[PDB]
Amino acid sequence: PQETLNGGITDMLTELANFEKNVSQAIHKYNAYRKAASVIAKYPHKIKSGAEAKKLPGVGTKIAEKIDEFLATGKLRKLEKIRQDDTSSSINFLTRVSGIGPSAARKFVDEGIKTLEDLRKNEDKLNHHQRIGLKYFGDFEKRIPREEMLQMQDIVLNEVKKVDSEYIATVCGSFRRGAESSGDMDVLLTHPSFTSESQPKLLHQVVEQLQKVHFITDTLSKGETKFMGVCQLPSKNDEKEYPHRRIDIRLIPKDQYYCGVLYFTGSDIFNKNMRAHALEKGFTINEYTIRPLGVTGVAGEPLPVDSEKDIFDYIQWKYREPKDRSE
DNA sequence: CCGACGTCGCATGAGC
DNA sequence: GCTGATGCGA
DNA sequence: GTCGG
Ligand code: NA
Ligand code: NA
Repeated sequence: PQETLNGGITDMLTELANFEKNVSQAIHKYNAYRKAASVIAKYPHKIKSGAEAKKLPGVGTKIAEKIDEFLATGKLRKLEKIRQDDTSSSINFLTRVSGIGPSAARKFVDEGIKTLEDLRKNEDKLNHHQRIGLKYFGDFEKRIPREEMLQMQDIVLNEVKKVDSEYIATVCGSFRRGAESSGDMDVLLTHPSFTSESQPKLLHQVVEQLQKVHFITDTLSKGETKFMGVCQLPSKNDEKEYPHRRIDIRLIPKDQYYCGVLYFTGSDIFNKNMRAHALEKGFTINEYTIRPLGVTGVAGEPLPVDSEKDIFDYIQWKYREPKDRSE
C-alpha cells in the first residue's frame, strides 16, 4: 500500500491527533485518531467513502464524516481553521521541543512565547530538559540510519563490557527487529548481582564510562534504574559532525531481563498479539514477568525466565526472531 | 449510557 | 524540610 | 473518538 493511496486522509487524521494531544489535552482522542490513521494506512484500497472506511476497526461515525468531507472538498474545515489559529498552532508547535508537553506549551503561549526564537530569548524559564530539547531541536527530529546505530551499538557494548565484563546489554527497539532506521537508541542492561529479591551504582558506572569517552553528551534524567540522555558518534576527522541522538539506558533485574527485552523489542502490535495469546493459554505477560492464572483468575508467582525463548515455550509459541516480530 | 483507553521512573511543582 | 501530585516521555 | 459491557 502506497502513501498516495490514502495519505491525505492519514495525514489529516494525524494532524487532528496532534491537536487533540497538545492543544485539547485529550490523550485518548489523540490515540483514537492515531489508531484510525494506522488501520487506514494499512488498508490496500484507495478509500471512496467514509462508509467504506467505517468498516475498519478504530474508525467510527465521526471519522467517517470527516473522510466524506475531505473526499468531496479536498480538505477539512475544522482543520483549516485550527491550522490558521495563531495560538493553537503555536502550542502544537512548541510541544515538538522535547520536555515541552502540552501544559508547558500552553503556559508559554499564554505569556507570549510562541517560537524557538522566543524560547531562545527566555532560557531562564526553561528547565534543564527543556533547554536540552531546545539546543538539539533539529537533531532530535532526525532519524538514525541503521549504519549509525550499529556504530553506536559497538561503542555501547564495548564500553559496558569494559566497565564490568559480566554486564549484559541489548540494543532493542525497531533496531533489534532489523529496521533500516531508528528514532533513538534504547539500551537494556543487567548484571548477575542484581535480582528482584536483591549496588545502586550499576547504572551510574556505565553512564559515567560512556560520558568519559565522550559518547554521552547530556543528561535529561538519571536515577538508579533509568537514564535518559543525549549522545553523538565521534566526528570522522574533517567530516561533518554527526547529529546528537537520544539514548535511554535502563537497568533491569536479571530475572526480569528477558521479559524486558521481549517487551521493548516490540512491535506494539506483536506485543498485543503475544499477550493476547497467552491469556488464552493461562498466562499473563507484562514488561516484567510472566505469571500463571488461576482458575478463579488469581495470578501466581512469576515463572523463571532465562531467555526470550523461555517465554515462548511457556505459551507454546515457536520462538520468533526479532526480524519477524512485525506483528 | 458510560468507563477504559498502559504504565511508570524521574524532575519538578505544590501543599504542608 | 518532607510527601506526594503532576507533567513528561517512552 | 471509538469500542463494548
Ligand atoms: Na465502527
Ligand atoms: Na515535547
